[PDB]
Formats: sequence, structure tokens, C-alpha cells
Amino acid sequence: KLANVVILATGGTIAGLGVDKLIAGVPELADIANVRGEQVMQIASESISNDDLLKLGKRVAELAESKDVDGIVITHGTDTLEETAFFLNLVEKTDKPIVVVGSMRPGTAMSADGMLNLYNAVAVASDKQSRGKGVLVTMNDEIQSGRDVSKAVNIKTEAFKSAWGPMGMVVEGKSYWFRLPAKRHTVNSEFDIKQISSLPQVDIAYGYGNVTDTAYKALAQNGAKALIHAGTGNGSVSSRVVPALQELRKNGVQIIRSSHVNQGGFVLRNAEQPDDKNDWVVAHDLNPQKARILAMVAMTKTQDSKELQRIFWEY
Amino acid sequence: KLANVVILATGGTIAGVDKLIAGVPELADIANVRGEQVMQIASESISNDDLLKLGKRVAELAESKDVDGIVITHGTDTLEETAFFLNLVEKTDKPIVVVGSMRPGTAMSADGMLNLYNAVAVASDKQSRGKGVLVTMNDEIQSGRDVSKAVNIKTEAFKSAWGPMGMVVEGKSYWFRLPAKRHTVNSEFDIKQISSLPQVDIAYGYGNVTDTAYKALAQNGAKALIHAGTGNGSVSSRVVPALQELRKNGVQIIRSSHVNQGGFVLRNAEQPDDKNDWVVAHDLNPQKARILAMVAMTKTQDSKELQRIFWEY
Amino acid sequence: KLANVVILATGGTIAGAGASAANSATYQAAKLGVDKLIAGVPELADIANVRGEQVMQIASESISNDDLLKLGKRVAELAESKDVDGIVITHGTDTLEETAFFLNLVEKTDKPIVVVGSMRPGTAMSADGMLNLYNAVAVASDKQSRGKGVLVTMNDEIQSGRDVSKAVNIKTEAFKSAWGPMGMVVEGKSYWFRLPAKRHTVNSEFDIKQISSLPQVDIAYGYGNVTDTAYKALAQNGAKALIHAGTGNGSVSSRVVPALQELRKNGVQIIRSSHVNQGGFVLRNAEQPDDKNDWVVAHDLNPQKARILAMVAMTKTQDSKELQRIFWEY
Amino acid sequence: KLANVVILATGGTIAGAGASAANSATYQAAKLGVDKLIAGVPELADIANVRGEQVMQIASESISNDDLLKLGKRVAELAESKDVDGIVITHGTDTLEETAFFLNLVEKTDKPIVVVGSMRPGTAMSADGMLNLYNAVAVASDKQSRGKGVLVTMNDEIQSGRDVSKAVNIKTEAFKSAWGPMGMVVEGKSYWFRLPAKRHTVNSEFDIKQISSLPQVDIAYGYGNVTDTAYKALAQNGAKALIHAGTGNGSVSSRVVPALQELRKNGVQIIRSSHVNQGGFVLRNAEQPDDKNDWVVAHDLNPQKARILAMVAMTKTQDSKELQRIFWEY
Ligand SMILES: N[C@@H](CCC(=O)O)C(=O)O
Ligand SMILES: N[C@@H](CCC(=O)O)C(=O)O
Ligand SMILES: N[C@@H](CCC(=O)O)C(=O)O
Ligand SMILES: N[C@@H](CCC(=O)O)C(=O)O
Repeated sequence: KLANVVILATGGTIAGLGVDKLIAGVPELADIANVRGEQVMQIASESISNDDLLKLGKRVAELAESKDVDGIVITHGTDTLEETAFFLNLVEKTDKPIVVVGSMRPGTAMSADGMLNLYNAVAVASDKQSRGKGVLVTMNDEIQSGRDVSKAVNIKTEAFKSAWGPMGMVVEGKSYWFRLPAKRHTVNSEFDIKQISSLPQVDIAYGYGNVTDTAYKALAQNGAKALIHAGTGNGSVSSRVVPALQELRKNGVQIIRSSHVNQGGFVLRNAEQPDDKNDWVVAHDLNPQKARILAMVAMTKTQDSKELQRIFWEY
Repeated sequence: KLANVVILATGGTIAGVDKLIAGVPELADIANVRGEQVMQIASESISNDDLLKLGKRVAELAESKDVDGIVITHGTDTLEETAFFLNLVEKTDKPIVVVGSMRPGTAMSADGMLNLYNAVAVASDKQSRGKGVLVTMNDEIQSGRDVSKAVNIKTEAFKSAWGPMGMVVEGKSYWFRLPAKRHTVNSEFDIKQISSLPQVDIAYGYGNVTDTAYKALAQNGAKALIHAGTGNGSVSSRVVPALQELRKNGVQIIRSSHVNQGGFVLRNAEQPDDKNDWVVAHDLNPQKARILAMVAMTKTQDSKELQRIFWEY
Repeated sequence: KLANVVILATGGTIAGAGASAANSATYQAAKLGVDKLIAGVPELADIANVRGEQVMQIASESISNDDLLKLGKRVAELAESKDVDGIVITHGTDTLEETAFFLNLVEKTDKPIVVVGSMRPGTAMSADGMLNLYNAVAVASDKQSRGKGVLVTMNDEIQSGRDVSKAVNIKTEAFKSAWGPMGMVVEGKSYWFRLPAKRHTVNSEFDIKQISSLPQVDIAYGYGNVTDTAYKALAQNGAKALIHAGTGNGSVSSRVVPALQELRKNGVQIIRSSHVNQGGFVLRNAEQPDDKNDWVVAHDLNPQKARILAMVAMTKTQDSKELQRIFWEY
Repeated sequence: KLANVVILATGGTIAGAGASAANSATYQAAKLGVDKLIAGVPELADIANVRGEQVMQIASESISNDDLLKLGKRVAELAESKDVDGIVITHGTDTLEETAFFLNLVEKTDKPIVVVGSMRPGTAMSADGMLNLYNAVAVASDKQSRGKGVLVTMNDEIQSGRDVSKAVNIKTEAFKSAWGPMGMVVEGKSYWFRLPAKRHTVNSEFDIKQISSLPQVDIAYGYGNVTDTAYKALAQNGAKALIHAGTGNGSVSSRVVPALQELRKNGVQIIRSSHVNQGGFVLRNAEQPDDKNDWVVAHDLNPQKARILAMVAMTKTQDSKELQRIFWEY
């Protein structure tokens, strides 16, 4: 008796309803699982919204809770795949496999990667080995953690990378594992989608030579409840920007120091800025867009900067 | 006989210039070195005025017959931006090397001593002539054009998608690739003709992003905006209208990305650049693309010329 | 208060010395005693109660199986002591990976074991060993390191002793794993991101207490126009297993397959590894009919790693099916 | 209006076939002829005037020196023809990197030569060969490819044939260079970022037109507890050079040095490479006294690459100092 896998489609070039086309076009899935599909949205992923994430997250929770669902696959555009994957990893309190998957090459193109990617995603979602591992991403014959995998290379099929390595590989339908997650996720998370009805607004500003405070102030004036600073180096802040950040913090905007140095390492508390004195937070190893996701989720529960720091150290 | 190398210090934790030099007595074996303190900043705080001053000084020194090569000691946070700028604007074949250290020189196992030795070694080497600006960290010879700070904390921080061009070991340089892109002597740009740098700013793309940062940055003076998009410089549907509006208002729109380990942003792929009169940044990360756009806008505001530039440099 | 950490010195560049500070590459390995190595890092005393022993003083390219056993037995004796909280081995980098894996297989302890070396001698400008040794002692003293298997702490990284390997020459980032670092160590603090998945230490079926002498295992290389000569000669001179370092997915030339069949028939185990070592793994029954031939694939393990696992496994079994299970579990 | 490109087929996974679409890894190589390869990509007509020839039909792990010569001589004949603008070779991935370096050394032409394979057979879901082949033909037809040396065009990359290696098993990103890709090929279009520094093709001192049969060169591996047995056996059975695939910086065990000294004195060249293949290079006089012993270091070249260069080099010289020059220039 094969596993029952539900594919929740959101758009992207992997659809080459989109979900019906996939289920019709990859008849090999039937070898490895009983598939059914639902079109949760039809979007280019760069245009995803928080309302989209909530709808998706709620749906995945409903399915996870059903006795007739064994694993879930989410098909997605590649641009913000990493953000959805981390979101789900924080809010879905389930041990059932959840896999997110896309295609780097346009789905109808010569040698396009999506077909095998989707076959692998359904394989992984149907595998007992996937239970309790958090959200997974299955691109380039790899099993990557949805927490810290990122789109790192443009164009190429090897696009999705993590500083901490792949956890496994998927080959001819079989999963081979080499590492386990360390960080908090899914059933061991403090967050639960079932209790989240809205998400706070979080925005991201970049650091670079000759940067001013303008983007920071403007983003806050248009509703940001936290600012993810994408700094140079070790979350460094220009001396022209620090005063604004102090003022914004006082005004109640959380200040989270991430970086655009995203192949490896992490941002160290109290190294480049006096985070304790200013009541700021460091994003640890998390890239800016990952940091935004964590901040948003966390701020559904707490606005205590020390708790936020704990969170950024545990997830 | 030894090369005449000048060390231009600008700051960073590799750090005065006289201390740096005194800290590596071994420099004397490989070159005749002199020092000048151009500035003393944390490189995250660098300004365009600082870049202009450094660039002009490097050109003045490169014109001297008493100078064979130039090492610039720098904070690592915007090293990559400085190195690229110099690669664009200095029309000299003399070696120009930019160097820093990921650990403080007071730290255990600090990397700066040997970095600085190697920079001086590369700056004195005939093989370095005509190679464009070089960066010499982690025993590598990296191109200033496309090396970037990619790993935090670790001494292997500076990486290029196109690989190291060479290595430096026990003072000797070993080359394996050559640059392909326009630089230094073959640049159309010259610091000696630049007295002003146009304001260029950068905005980030992510889920649920709005047009707010872009509009605000333009309102506060940006002549070009570098879009650090998701994926292949992709732009949210919520942002496209503002970008069109800002282009008609005269702001150049340059599509870069935060996908920085390899590949490049393809024209007309994710957005209709010809129709909108936008530019793609090719392989250049956002902070690199800013540098190029600012230099290029000293000379042209033609988006087609700008695109050429982004495909040649 | 402070952890009691023992440093077992074995040689290497970390104990090396060059003629000048510029000699980061041309120098003499394995010159300095352990007490001198401890004295070069006064800061160790802040983070642990340390003491040293000189187990051996070798250039690691010249290590022997007897040296592995010696080291492995002393580590066991220390791990069984109430007075020892963690152990650091200083080692040459050339075969560091082989030793670290060996210890991960045979040391049935959850006490931290850390193997460390350096790419530059301590005499050199910007020498890396001071910080490497500090970080080693930090990791060895940290409760987070318990039950994690053998660790390697070079270049600010916590790597698994299983699958870290020397991958880059000259540079201080020399040690890499296909599956990533598991963590980092920065201002002596350990930050974890991944856990091991493979069997090690406490959960291993193997124990250095049982091993009296290791079986002879040798390695032969695959390349264009390769013949069966090296395989045959190595078996004629005592190899009980051959590790084939093939091209591609452990591929075997048609010129070589017949010899390997005959060797297997004559009781020599035949293990297919590769010289394609940045990622992936060797898949059973893909390039060659391993079930027909009664051969074993080395999975992700590089040739020199495969050799260590082969030797440890052959102390318990001569059944190729079991050997394959072992190559899939460890 | 279109460039004339000749495809020379030699076998490989690119020409392979498995039983079902999901057989991406377990299949038969070297089953399809060139005509069918070309038929599988009708889009080639858009970009070039292509003709195909079947040179051989092999799994590339079983390649011989005879086969390289045969291929190299056919490539030369085509290069000399006015009716040929560029050349593509389809090849198994396992020794692709050996062939591509060989060709880089011996083909005295600026006309583009591209070597290409695939990691999955054409029958597989998401098979990589079609686009690889398309992109090879595009690069072979591009004026920007002239004078660049032999190129390899897999995974949307333009890699130098000198120093690209098969580094990752299973995945389509198999081929890597320590020195980076030189460019990318996308929508048929080539995008260059680096140029070669090393000697190649028209600037080579070697020429396939002079080579009648290649010297025998073999490879032996370094690891813990290694002996001199492989080196001596290989030499006894005809090796005119030995490639030492050392640990670390081409390091040699003290149990092996005496045999290598004896062999060099008996006329066998001794080349120190390594199995540390992601970066760096082997430094002369560092780990061994090369000048004293009259040995050669392979610089950054991996063992199988060093074997190729040594074979070519030895068609011209037996002077170890000239061989060292060659290892420093090519
Ligand atoms: N921007 C598109 C690209 C196509 C794709 O990756 O699916 C997306 O993210 O939806
Ligand atoms: N943020 C400091 C760090 C110190 C350094 O890298 O030198 C700078 O870039 O100047
Ligand atoms: N080959 C020597 C020195 C190399 C090193 O330790 O880095 C050894 O492995 O002991
Ligand atoms: N081992 C075969 C198939 C592997 C491949 O081509 O990818 C060969 O090298 O010909």
C-alpha cells in the first residue's frame, strides 16, 4: 500500500490548473505514491504576499491533521521558495513530511530539471526517513533543509545551497541521509499556524558604502514593525545609520542585524554594534529574507527583544 | 634591486600605517616600502567623498616614477566595493592590491600579517602588471572586479564566482587565469576626469515587499536604484509600477539580485527591460552594481550605454 | 570548575618549525614537544585544566597501523578515566582524516575527542595552530560536544571526523566535508547547526579493546589505460581487501574486472570507491554487478576513508553482505 | 551562414539508455550511435550545420592510449580542413577530463574543440545531455571560442579542459575546476569572465602529428601504512613514469622514499601529485627534496591529469628539469 501524497501547487515554472497538468504530465508518480493535487495559488513567487503564506500554511496544517494524508509536496517558484520553506518549518507542528520543490529551468525547456525534481519530492514525502526532519527541499538530487537552504546560484540547476551542507540525497526514488537537523522545527516549535491569524509587517534595508538612513525611516513610516538590516560584513552598521536605528528602536521598531555575506558564518552579538545597550537583535546565520520570516513569526508571540534573540539562536 | 611600494592605509582591523609596517619587518626583504595614512575609518562607514579622495591619491602616486606598486589596507566590509571602484577608474598598469584581515592583528592566529606580506609581494611582482586591481587574502590572488566578502568570521571570506586567478606562497605568485573584463588601462573611465560621483542607492526584494524603499531613496536623491531582487533580478508585481514611474522621472533602474554565488541576471528574462528602458547588472552583486552605475553615470545617462558597460566591465 | 582535558601529541606541522617567519610552506614537521605546544597558548589555562602526553612524533604521511592502535588504545584508557573530561589529539594534516575516522569507529565513549593540526608551523607569520589548538581544547571541554563522535576543529569549524577530508592544499581552509561543517567555534564558543546521522563511538559495533592487529588493506587507482598490475601485486603482498579508487561512480576498466573477479574468488574483498570526492556517492549495482561479483561499494567514503572502515569491519566479519551494511551505516 | 561543426562520438552516458524514465543512475552507457544523438536534438539545425562521425563506442573508464591517439589524430585531420569550423566530442564522463586535457596539449589549432558528456542517459526524466550537446555545438560555432583552448560545456558552464575534473558523483554539476569556470553558456550564447593563463593548443610545444605511441605512465596512491609494492610492481611492468597520488602536498611515506629513489636512478620519472584536489598545488622542495632526488612536482594537476601531461612531455624529453618546466607552464 503506497503512501498518500498531496501536492499543493502555488505557481512557478515547474508547472511545465497547474497541478492538474503536473499530475497528468508526470505519470511516473503513480509508481511511488497515490497523488492528489490542489491549487492553493497561481503566482510568480517574487510576488508572494503574507496573505498567500497564511493561506498556504493553514491548508498544509489541515492536511497534516488528516489520516488520509501521509506527506505533502509544495510546488513553488524558485525565487521565494526558501522563504516559504522556512515559514512552514516554523509553524507546522507535524512530523509528516513536507517537501518544497521547484524548477530552475523553465519547465518546458530542453533538459528541464522539474520533472525529476517533482518525482524526487514525492519520493521523499512518501519515505519514512523523512518523518520528523522538518521541511525539506529536493532540488539537484539533494535533500536540503528548508531552514537554511537558499537560492544562491542564478540560472543553474545547483542553485539551492546551504552553508551547513545538504542533509542527504535522493536517487532512483531512494533517500540517503548523512546529517540531521540541530535547530528547532515543526513538532518541537513554539509557534503554531493554528494560532496565527495575522503576521506583522517586516521589511528589509540594505547596507553598502555611502548608505543613509532613508530606507529605514521610510519603511518604518509605512508600517514596518521590525527592520532587517542586511549589513555589510558581520551585520555592520554605518555611523550614519546607527542614530536612526536607535531612534527607531525607541519608537518600538525591532532592529535585527543580518548581512549580505551569505555563503557562511554568522552575525555575532555585541561584536560590530552594542546590541545589549541598544536593545537590538542579531540574526545569527540567517540571511535577510530568512531573518524576516523568523522575525514575523516570532512577533506573533513576543516583542521582547531578549526572547527574540533566543529565538534567533534556537531556530 | 627592490620595488618601491607605497602602502595607503584607510582603516580596518588589519589595524597607524607606521604600526602596520613595523609589525611586519619581513616586508623589507621583499620591497622598499613607504606608508601614508589616507584615512582611518571602519569601512562600513565609508563615503563617496572618501572613495574619490582615495582614488585621486592612487592616481597621483601611480604617475610618480618613484612608485612601482600600491597596496591599500582596508576594512573588509566594503573592501570589495573599493577594489572594484579602483579597477574602473585608475588608468595605470602598475600593480594595485587591496588587502585586509578577517581577524584583528592582536588576535590569536590573526591573518593580516601574512596578507599584508603577500599584498606587498604581489604589488612588487612584474606578473601583476596590467592585471587590474588584485585582492590578496587566504593565499589567493583574487580579481578586484568580482571578489566579494561571502563568508563571515572565517579567513576564507573573499570569494569569486569565477574563482581565484592565482595564489601567493612564500612571496611567489602563481597564476592560473587572466581577467576577461575591461579594467584599468583599458577602461573608458578615468579618476583624473571625475570630480563628482552621482548618488546611487540599493533596495532589497523579498516576499511582500512594497515600493516604499525605492520611492523614498529616489526622493532623497538617488540617480540610479539598484534592485537587489530575488532570483534573476525578479521584480514583485507590487513594485513594477513604481519602477516605471521612477524611470520616466529619470532614475536609472538596474536589476541585480541577492543570488550571489554564481550565475547572472539575463536581460528581458524576468522583466521587459527594453520596453521599460531598464538595465541588468549581469553577474554583479548589488553593492558592485552600485559602484559601476555611479562611475558609469559620470560619463552617460543613456540606458543602452549603461547596459553595454554592465556587459563589458 | 574547569574541564580536565588531555592533549595527545603525535607530530605534524602544528609541531613544526621553519627557518623564518616567511616560511609558511617550506619547514620541518614534527619538531616540537607537547609541553612546548601547550606553552605557546597560555590562554588554554583560562578554558581548561590541560596536560600533555607525547604519544609519538611523526610526519603523518608515514603513520602505520601500529601507530593507529597505539593512539587508539591510549585514547581508550584516558576515556575510561574519571579524571579526564575530554581529549585532543594534535596530528599532521596529511592523514588526520584517516585517524579521526578510525577513532570515530572504535572508541566507545561519549567523551569528546577532538583531532587537530595546522597548515602553517607556529614559527610562520599568521600561523593557524594556536587558534586551532585553543578551539580544540574549547570543544573538548564543552558539554555540547558529548556524544557527537570525533570532531575536527580547524579553521573555526566543527567538522565530523567521519567525512571531513583534506581537500585544499596550502590554505588554512584545507579540511572540508561533502555534507558540510556541523558547526563553528568562535571566541572558544561552539555553535551547532547539524547532527551526525551515521553510527559512531557509543553506538558503534566496534571497539578498540578487541582489536589486536588490523588487517592489511591497500588502495589502487583507476585512470585511463590502467591495468590490473597494482591490484594483483598488492594482493600478492598481503592485501585482504582492495579499495578501488575508480573513475566516476566507482567505475572499473574492462581490463581490470577479470582480475578483481579472481581476487574475490581467492578471498580478497573488493571495495569500490572513487577519486570523485566533492560530493555524491558510489551506488551499488550501477557501474558494476556487485551482487553477481560479491563486491562492496564504499558509499560516500573516499579511498583512504574506505580503507579505515574496511580494516575495522574485517576484524569482525568476512561476509561481503555484512561489509556492505557497514559501509551503509557508518 | 552557419558554422560547420563536426560531432565525434566516443560513447558515454550521453549515448546511454535505461529501462524506465526514472532510471537516472542505473542504465547502460554507450548504446546509441551519433546519428541518433543528433536526431534527439533537432534544435542543432538552428545554430550550426552539423555532421556526425562514430570514432568509437566505449565506456570511458575503459579508454586506452590507442583510443586517445586515434581520437587526437581524427581531431587533427578535421581541424586542418577548410570545411570544418568547430569540433564537438561526445564522451563518457569518467575520463572526459583526461581526454580534454590531452587534446588541449596536442591539437595545434585555434578552431574550437569542445568535449561534452552527460550525467543521466537520454531516456531519463530531466536528462541533461540534450542541452549539454546543444550548448557544446553553440560554443563550437562561436567566434568567442576561437583560441581559448579545449573547452567542456556541461551544467551551463564553459570550463577549461586543462583543469576541469569530475568532482561530484551522480549530480549534473559533476565537473568543477579549482580555478573556476571561465564562462557560461545560456540560450545558446556564451558569456566569458576569465581567460586561460596556461599554455595550450596553438601555443603548445607538443603536436599530435608527431606522436606515434604514448609512453607508459602509471599512478599509485598514498595513504596510511602504504608500502612500496604498487610503485615497484608498476615499474616492473613498464611504467616510464610514476604519478604519486600523495597525501597532502604530495607527501611521501618514509617507507616509500627509498623505492622511489631507486626507481629514479633506474630511469623512471617520479611525479608528485596528490589526492587533495579542490584547491592549492604541490610545491617543489616542500614535502620532499625534489632537487636532490631529481623528482618533479605536478603543481596543481590531479593525478590522472598529471599522467596525461607526463606522457605527452616524455614524447619530447627525459630531462627532469624540462619536465618540471612543462608542469609549470601547461
Ligand atoms: N520568478 C519566477 C521564476 C520561475 C521559477 O523559478 O519558477 C518564480 O519564482 O516563480
Ligand atoms: N567593520 C570593520 C571590521 C574590521 C575589519 O574588517 O578590518 C571594517 O570593515 O573596517
Ligand atoms: N606532511 C606532514 C606535515 C603537514 C601538516 O601537518 O600540515 C604531516 O602530515 O605530519
Ligand atoms: N562510465 C560511463 C558512463 C558514465 C558517464 O558517461 O556519465 C562512461 O564514463 O562512459
